[PDB]
Amino acid sequence: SDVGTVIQVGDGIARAHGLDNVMSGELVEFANGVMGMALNLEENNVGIVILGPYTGIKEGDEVRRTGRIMEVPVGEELIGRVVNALGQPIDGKGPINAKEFRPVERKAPGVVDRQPVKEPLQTGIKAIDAMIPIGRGQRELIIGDRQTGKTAIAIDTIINQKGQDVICIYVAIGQKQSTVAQVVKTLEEHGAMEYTIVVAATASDPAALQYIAPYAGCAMGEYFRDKGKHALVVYDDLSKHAVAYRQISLLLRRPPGREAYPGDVFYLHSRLLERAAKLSDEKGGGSLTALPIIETQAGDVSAYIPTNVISITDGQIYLESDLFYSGIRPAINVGLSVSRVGGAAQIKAMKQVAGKLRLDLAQYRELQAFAQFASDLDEATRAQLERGQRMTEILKQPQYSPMPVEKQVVIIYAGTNGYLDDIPVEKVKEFEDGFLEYIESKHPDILEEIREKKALDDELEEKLKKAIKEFKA
Amino acid sequence: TRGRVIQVMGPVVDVKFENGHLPAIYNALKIQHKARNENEVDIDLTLEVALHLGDDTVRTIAMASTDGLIRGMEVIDTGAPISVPVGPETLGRMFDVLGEPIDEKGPVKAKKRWPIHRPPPSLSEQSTEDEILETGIKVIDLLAPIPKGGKIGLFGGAGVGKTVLIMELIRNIAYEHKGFSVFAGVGERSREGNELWLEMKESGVLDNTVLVFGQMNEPPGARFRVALTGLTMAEYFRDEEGKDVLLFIDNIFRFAQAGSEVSALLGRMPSEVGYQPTLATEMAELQERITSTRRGSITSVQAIYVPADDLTDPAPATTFAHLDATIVLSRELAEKGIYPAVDPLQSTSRIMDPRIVSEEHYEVARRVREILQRYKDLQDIIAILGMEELSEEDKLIVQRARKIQRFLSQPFHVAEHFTGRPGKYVPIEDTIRGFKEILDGKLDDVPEQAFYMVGTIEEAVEKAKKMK
Amino acid sequence: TRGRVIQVMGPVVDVKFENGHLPAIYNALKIQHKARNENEVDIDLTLEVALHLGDDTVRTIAMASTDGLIRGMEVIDTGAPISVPVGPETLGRMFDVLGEPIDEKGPVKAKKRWPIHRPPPSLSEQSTEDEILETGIKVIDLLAPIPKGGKIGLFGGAGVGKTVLIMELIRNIAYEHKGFSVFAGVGERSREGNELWLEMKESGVLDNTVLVFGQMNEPPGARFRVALTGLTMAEYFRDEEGKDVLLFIDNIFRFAQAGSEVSALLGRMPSEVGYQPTLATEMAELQERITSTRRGSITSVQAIYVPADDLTDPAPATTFAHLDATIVLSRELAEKGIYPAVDPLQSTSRIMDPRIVSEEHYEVARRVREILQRYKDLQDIIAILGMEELSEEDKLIVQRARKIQRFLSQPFHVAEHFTGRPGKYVPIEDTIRGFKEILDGKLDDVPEQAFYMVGTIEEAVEKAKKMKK
Ligand SMILES: Nc1ncnc2c1ncn2[C@@H]1O[C@H](COP(=O)(O)OP(=O)(O)OP(=O)(O)O)[C@@H](O)[C@H]1O
Ligand SMILES: Nc1ncnc2c1ncn2[C@@H]1O[C@H](COP(=O)(O)OP(=O)(O)O)[C@@H](O)[C@H]1O
Ligand SMILES: Nc1ncnc2c1ncn2[C@@H]1O[C@H](COP(=O)(O)OP(=O)(O)O)[C@@H](O)[C@H]1O
Ligand SMILES: [Mg+2]
Ligand SMILES: [Mg+2]
Ligand SMILES: [Mg+2]
Repeated sequence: SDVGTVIQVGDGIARAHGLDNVMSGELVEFANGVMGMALNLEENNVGIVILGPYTGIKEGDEVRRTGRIMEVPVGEELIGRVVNALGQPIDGKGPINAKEFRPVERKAPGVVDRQPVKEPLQTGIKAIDAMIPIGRGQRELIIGDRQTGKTAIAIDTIINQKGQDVICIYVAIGQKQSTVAQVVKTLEEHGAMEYTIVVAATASDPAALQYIAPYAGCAMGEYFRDKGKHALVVYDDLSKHAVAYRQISLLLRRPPGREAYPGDVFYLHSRLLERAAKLSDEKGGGSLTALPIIETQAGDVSAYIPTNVISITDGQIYLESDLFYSGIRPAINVGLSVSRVGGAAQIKAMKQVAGKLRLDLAQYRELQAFAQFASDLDEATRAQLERGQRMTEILKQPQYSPMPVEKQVVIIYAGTNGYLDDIPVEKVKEFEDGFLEYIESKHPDILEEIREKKALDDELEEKLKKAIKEFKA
Repeated sequence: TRGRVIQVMGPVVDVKFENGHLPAIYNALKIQHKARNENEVDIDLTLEVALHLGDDTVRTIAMASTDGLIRGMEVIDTGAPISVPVGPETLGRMFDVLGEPIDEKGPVKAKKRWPIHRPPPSLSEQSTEDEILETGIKVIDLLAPIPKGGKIGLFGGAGVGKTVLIMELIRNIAYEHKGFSVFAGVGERSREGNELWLEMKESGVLDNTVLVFGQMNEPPGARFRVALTGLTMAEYFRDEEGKDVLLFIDNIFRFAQAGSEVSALLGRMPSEVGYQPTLATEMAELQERITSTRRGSITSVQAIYVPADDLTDPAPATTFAHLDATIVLSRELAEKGIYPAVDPLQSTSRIMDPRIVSEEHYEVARRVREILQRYKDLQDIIAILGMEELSEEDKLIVQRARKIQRFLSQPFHVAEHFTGRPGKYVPIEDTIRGFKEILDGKLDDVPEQAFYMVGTIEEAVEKAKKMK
Repeated sequence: TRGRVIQVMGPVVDVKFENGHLPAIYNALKIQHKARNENEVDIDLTLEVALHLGDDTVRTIAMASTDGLIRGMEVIDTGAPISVPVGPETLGRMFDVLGEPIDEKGPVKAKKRWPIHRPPPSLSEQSTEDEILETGIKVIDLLAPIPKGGKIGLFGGAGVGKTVLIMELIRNIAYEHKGFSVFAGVGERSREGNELWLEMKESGVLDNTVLVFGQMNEPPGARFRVALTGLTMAEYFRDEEGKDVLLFIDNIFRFAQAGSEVSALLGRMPSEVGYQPTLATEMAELQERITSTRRGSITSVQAIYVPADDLTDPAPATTFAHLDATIVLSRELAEKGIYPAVDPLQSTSRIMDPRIVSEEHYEVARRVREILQRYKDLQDIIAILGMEELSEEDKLIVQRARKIQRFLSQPFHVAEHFTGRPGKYVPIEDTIRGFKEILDGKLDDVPEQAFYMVGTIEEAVEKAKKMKK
């Protein structure tokens, strides 16, 4: 028969007899009306994971197979709204009239279905866009300790997509209802909700929903990619998603491994993150880029889930608790962070100036190990120290302050060619804003040419026009 | 509907029932038995249903000692979870985990009883208020301002000062707001709990306060459910009366350990450092209910014990995600005599933004955190090379950081037995003015010893005069 | 004969066979089911037998997703391990772990299929004729020569240059050695398989190369058996065609992590830092089958990820035992613009003896490691005290080390698009002659900038003039 009955009930897990023809991953319905997924198939029982309040289910209750895989609604109708892990509305603004539904579990695009990533995904952040570039189909990891600025980089990146054809999907996993509501008001304040979808599995929600959340957010991002548009997907913390899976697997009695996690956990995140890709022209040229986030305990990057996800991504941004209290505010470790796509992702103008910045910083990192004494260091060593201190300052940026790519180019160009070298270290931050206001207010042709050609080659005027500012301000 | 005890294993008891008459999860059961002969003992015990096992059997957690239980004893089903009295009749009373009164005052006779397990507020009921609660404590008011309606967490090992810091906050905040107050005391000391009750009973503040205790010496069933009894009483004033309330909890770590002690006996597989697989879910069932809504507000001060001084431990680690402000207490500061011993580089709050606090406050806090980090980065160089080898800038940075770390110290009113000084209250204006005056170098010609144990900057200057 | 599915738990499946006989260990099983009604899904799955359990039952590791499986589904025994196509028809084709073609070009139609699990060559079939395989890469051919029939390992962190160095080596063998190459993408990122396939399809190198990938998103059983598929295809060219072939394996770290995940799934007790108890046995089953025999030779280039800069981790540590030569790539050289970014002081090989390579080769490589080490012992003094305080001998030693450090840099053909530099191949005679002329102090009145990215030393000498100096 297709009818089963409950034989044990615990913390979101139930076990049942019968259900002989159920399939792995199928949805099952309890007599109370609540739903669950058939995860383990045994000789005489089925292990079911509950998708709601379990306190109403008792031993001897009837359970029925639905014959359906887990699916979520998709389309243009989800834009500027907040939904749970099953796509149901929680913003209080009424029903969602989506015309199509997609399973949360689908295969990633093949090797021949792809094309190399050649176009930039501007974050508006001078340390990322110059030294750790992101392309429009790349997976970049944001990693560091608690309270170091991890969500701020993801939110500033979503806010910068206003004048660009990118749909943004923000997936909150294991977050407090109060921080979700605080982030949603920040997105409305900056107008980012005109192109943003928010998916949220709260800390109060069962582990099964916190497990389904990244896959649902990914399915919504895929719809735009399959139709030739661009999409960005953020996972607020993959560490809480791994913890949610550890809970279900231990309660289902699957054998543990490293750091108590199930052996299956690499396949969990790799089956997710490989769905972010840039398609070939025969498939439509569409794209989906991902920004997963991970939290490290006391700086331990060598831990199981961190090393696992570091090996899956195409680059990593490292955040230091040390830089953050020292007054380097975005707090990015530029000498450790890396992107493979660097160069290919950037525009011709940005790449040129990124190069000199890279050599200057590399040399400064070599010299700073013994920078403890400076009155004794040779004057030549001082040139290396002074330049490095100034390039560090240009990278400092206030939260919610994305700088446009032409301006990032114009300022890195000035620091790398020594035009900011003569300015005093404390005065550099002031000089940066004043120079950008001067270039935009009078002779705006420099900013207009860089937007159109994207390749510079017109520097004689930029030099002469800069000397008129430095003459008295 | 009745059943019988089948097994007894410390805090855990297994019970078997009649065909299809099984109790639901979280449901309360009662054991009332009188000794039939001199070999038995009288028992009055309450059990909570934890899980269904098959063979008409249920596994449960006992709320009091299981000593004297015998296999085959009759058990009765109450038909609902642990239910506790709610309403204005509960103000000025002391309670047990089961909501029964500890004080000799008589029966409460409240109009309604609420179940200990309730769903939290939905996303549309949440609030986004950004209002500063002034504490009068010079380190919290600068580096980690407390948001009204938010959660503030005190993290520390054994004997660093968590209880002395909670009791100074109780004294300073409950003085001027005159709202309803609740204290849970989940791991609170009976001696301190007695000192608190006597002061509140003589000062009249008890008439607006609810107390629940649940001492260290109790079994894990009581240490596990007691935080929810105090919270269920504080929720009534927010939901049905629309009031603004203070909820104090001396220890939420004990709530986590009580779940750990229980987990092995329930039949669960252990996780990292022996903890339960459900640790983050259990902490969220408690912490998601402690929020401000469109009806009223709950502000909460909580203390978290850090075992073996390791913040990477699953219990303290799981808790940080839920707090709006986090205060970490360091042994290195306590062993050096600097109290309250709050670590300036690890303490933070949600409210520390240029959009929520003044430009002068933001700039002073920035300059304090930076000078202390620069001083922390130099204690190795000062150990390897003589202090006469450091540059003039680093030399001044050390002297200013030395003055600042002790100007962060303050004598509390609740600590007069330990500090030997009267006790002081400092307003935000004098904290900002004080640190700015040291950072700007106006006080370079003043000894470091003059900044220790003084409430305000004018005091530091007369403390310098009291010494030629 | 025919068996039935009994349990399903993630990538692990249990099967009962009853009548006839049970399959052998490592034997391949097939599931082919058509939906009987609209509530079911069609399934095409391959399983590998791992252990016998009793009650006419066997435990297996799935090669693809187990979603949609049902208890009681019929299972078929193929009577042998996973079998893959072999022969010249496999050249210029992309493959899956099961040997099925990924590319839309059609069926491969090969004449024979070989099993993935075969015994290695015996002590009698071992050859001892050591010699050198010329790569045309100026750092490897001098400091860490590659033995024919030997194994070379590339160690480093993320973004150092391991895959680009592997892609340039594949090109050079197809250019002058005219040999057949195999690349095994063990746990390959699908973004990188696309870039390898495009470089080889446009440069023409693909017609002489075999690509085996699978995907990093496939279950652990597939990520574990894929390196054996590339090797079983490389064995046919040595044994049945008598050729000398090069096998490239990108990141055996993913191979080690995949055996760990399979052992944890099967229920084995974790060993040191949570790896499988069988790590050394499993690594060796792959490394031993790669050897020079009396029929021909298989040589191999392997990349190894060093997690958190720790070379003491079980995965890198078990690999070092089977390496004739070692290359360590330093992130500090990569960010300073020096490519291929190989550390001259940590790279070594076993064949670096006067009895296997020329006296002039041995003497130059010794003088290079020595002058570099001497310069490393002085860079503290050069920074704290004025360079005007260094003696005449040490001053010249520093300048020569400075020219030699950049002379190790070389522009690659596969990397011409990034920088626009044409690409160079340098023969062993010119690498030895180049470093000898710098070490002997003949070429001193030439600026350091002339030795960066140039190929042979005559090209550095003309470049000095091109820079008007
Ligand atoms: N560039 C910046 N300039 C100034 N302050 C910043 C900057 N970036 C982040 N902050 C501040 O840092 C604090 C923490 O930021 P955020 O919440 O994004 O960090 P997080 O690492 O994601 O924290 P959590 O782990 O709790 O989620 C906030 O007060 C934020 O305003
Ligand atoms: N603010 C303070 N002023 C003076 N002494 C303090 C202060 N805070 C802590 N102490 C001292 O240290 C101990 C703190 O005890 P308590 O607050 O209960 O520690 P904890 O709860 O962290 O275990 C007391 O003995 C007290 O004398
Ligand atoms: N020879 C080179 N010349 C210039 N850039 C290079 C060169 N080799 C590597 N790179 C740069 O560094 C990246 C190396 O990435 P990858 O090959 O994946 O490194 P790895 O596997 O060691 O982590 C390239 O994508 C390119 O940006
Ligand atoms: Mg966050
Ligand atoms: Mg205390
Ligand atoms: Mg790599």
